[PDB]
Amino acid sequence: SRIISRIAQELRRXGDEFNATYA
Amino acid sequence: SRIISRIAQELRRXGDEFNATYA
Amino acid sequence: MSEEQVAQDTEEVFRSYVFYRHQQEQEALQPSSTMGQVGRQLAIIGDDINRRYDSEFQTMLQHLQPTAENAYEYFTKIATSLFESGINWGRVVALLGFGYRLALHVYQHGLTGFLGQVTRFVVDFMLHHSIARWIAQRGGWVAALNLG
Amino acid sequence: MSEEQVAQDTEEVFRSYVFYRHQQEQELQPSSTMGQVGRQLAIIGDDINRRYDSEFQTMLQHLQPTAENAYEYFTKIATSLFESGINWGRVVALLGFGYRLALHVYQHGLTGFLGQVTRFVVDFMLHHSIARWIAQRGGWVAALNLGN
Repeated sequence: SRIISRIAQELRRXGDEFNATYA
Repeated sequence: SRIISRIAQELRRXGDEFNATYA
Repeated sequence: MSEEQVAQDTEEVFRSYVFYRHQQEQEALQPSSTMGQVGRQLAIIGDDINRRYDSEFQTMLQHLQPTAENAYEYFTKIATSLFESGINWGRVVALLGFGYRLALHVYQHGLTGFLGQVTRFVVDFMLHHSIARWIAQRGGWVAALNLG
Repeated sequence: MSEEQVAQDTEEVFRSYVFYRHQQEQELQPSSTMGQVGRQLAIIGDDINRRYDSEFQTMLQHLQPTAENAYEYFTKIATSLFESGINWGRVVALLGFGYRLALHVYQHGLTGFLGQVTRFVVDFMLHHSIARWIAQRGGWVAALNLGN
């Protein structure tokens, strides 16, 4: 769908995966 | 300026070497 | 810590992050400060993660087509949506990477745009300085195909 | 042929030159003759452009060309380049100068915009409690223990 919304989403799993394997 | 003339000089040594081994 | 002191150190953490992030992209010493070490630790720790998301962000960001004149509104919307459903250390790093990738796509748009400015420089100079007539009198551009 | 036709083909010869030179810088067959010319000129002098890489990269950084002064400097350098003669090598040199000039102009642009994005991150973390979130957890230095 919207590009702005899709980029923010891929930043979330971005960080959440990072946060899951390092925090 | 001197940097303008210096750059232009290296370009001429630039091309003349190129022109010497290919033209 | 104080919330003011964190903002002042962020400028130093982001610059180092962009540096060591770029350096490990190019290639693929120890920082002289703590914030420089933080930005470096965060860039190397998730190198494998940023690569698996590399093809995705390269395509999506070129879809957004951010320029210097609309980069702030896109950063505010995307950053806001990033932290709307929670804040963790991973999403902080993601904000750093977004600033890194966003700056890259902005000045790929600028170079490609300026490479058209320089193209008009060369065309007009060769026209008004007999360079084109010099090549035209020697058989056109195709003549250079026999060099080498 | 006429110099008018040569000027029209130069735009396509320079675009291909910048393309195939960059491709060999970092790391088929063109779909026309002019695209092949720009390619022939880029590969023929790769070793020459490499030996002049450190010198032109340093001198052009000295010039510090921007988008607002790139034309004045391009006209002066191109004129001085062809003042003492025109040969095929100096024509190729004009193409490389446009190539390097566009690169150095947006090396100035990236670093300049990397400060705009930096102000984006700092202000967003400040006005969106991200700074307070990290401040309440021990400052930026706390992130140094991620990764162990």
